[PDB]
Amino acid sequence: IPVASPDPALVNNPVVAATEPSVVKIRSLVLEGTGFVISPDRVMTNAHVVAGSNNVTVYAGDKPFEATVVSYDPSVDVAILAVPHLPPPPLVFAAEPAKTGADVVVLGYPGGGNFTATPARIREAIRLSGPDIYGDPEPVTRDVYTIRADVEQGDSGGPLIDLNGQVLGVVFGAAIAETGFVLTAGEVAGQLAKIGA
Amino acid sequence: IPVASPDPALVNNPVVAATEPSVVKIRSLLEGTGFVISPDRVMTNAHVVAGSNNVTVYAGDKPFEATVVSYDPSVDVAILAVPHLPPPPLVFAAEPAKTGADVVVLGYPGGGNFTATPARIREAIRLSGPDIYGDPEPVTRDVYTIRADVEQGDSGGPLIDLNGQVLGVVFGAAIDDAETGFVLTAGEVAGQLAKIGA
Repeated sequence: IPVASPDPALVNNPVVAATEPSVVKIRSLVLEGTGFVISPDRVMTNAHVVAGSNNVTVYAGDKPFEATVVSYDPSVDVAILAVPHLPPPPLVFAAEPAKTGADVVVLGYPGGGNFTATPARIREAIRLSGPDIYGDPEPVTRDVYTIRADVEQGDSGGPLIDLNGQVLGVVFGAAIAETGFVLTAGEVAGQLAKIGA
Repeated sequence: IPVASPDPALVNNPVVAATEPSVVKIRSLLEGTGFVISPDRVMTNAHVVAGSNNVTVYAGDKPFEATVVSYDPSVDVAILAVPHLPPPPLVFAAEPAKTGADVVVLGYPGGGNFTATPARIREAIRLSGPDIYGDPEPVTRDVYTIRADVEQGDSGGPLIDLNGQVLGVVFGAAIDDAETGFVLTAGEVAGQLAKIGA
């Protein structure tokens, strides 16, 4: 779905500074990604960043914190880390769906470098379906937002936020088109239940 | 693309009887199908056997201990080593299959008995998905789409042509389109194996 290009000024939106401390860098095994605080001392990230690792570090404002995988399943895109002594507060998920054309922001760590807010716009909420690959862990079907944005693998596990600073979903991929894929809040809810989070 | 319904008579084609001994049931600690590609070597679906330390291959309705010897999370097929496995290798077809061609899926639906599932080639296509971050599997694959009553138990099984040669490896089904299977082409399989030095 064609939407207007994202608003470049979003990088300087006050929501970015307000949300930034709760968006953290993840280093595993070396696999790199983004996560965010979802409750005190608990970080959500992409399962593929931490899969099978007993050696995960979370970085919040340039300082390392030991992390332990506490909720994980190969059939699920998201994972939860326990992070003792993690100062930043949790982010809160938005109750209702984002709307077509809405200004939104991807927050994360492109290239494993510094924090960057990536301006974005909601294209559409869709049912993303693939072929049933026999025995393949990945879900066959996911509720996602397609967003107009130039996302990068370093943003994986990072939140898509609305302008209120609430979390609309989790970045997990990109079209093979200036189009990112984001798990919806409802999709995340269902996945969390699966892993006992 | 739409093709005629598969020929039910294919179940009775002698080439099924001739190739059957070389098509094996796989149990791993998941169930699937495999086939002999060289003496004591069985090709199957990577997902049936991924990370598994306990794999049994059944050939004469007789169990054989198997081990995953070629595997990578980025590759859809795996090779099993199976000491003292009697049946001979199936041979891969040198030529691609055409639209409308009579073909047969050989495998073990539901982890039960050997069944030949009549099939027909729809098309050779590129199967593409989104770039799922951190997912090691191929974003694109050369496959045949086929018309057939496939089932997850068939995974890792050969799609054979009327010469009893292997066109590809059964690896999935369509969710929206009924009676539609996906089969990794011979070239796709060779290419993936080469990537991991197998």
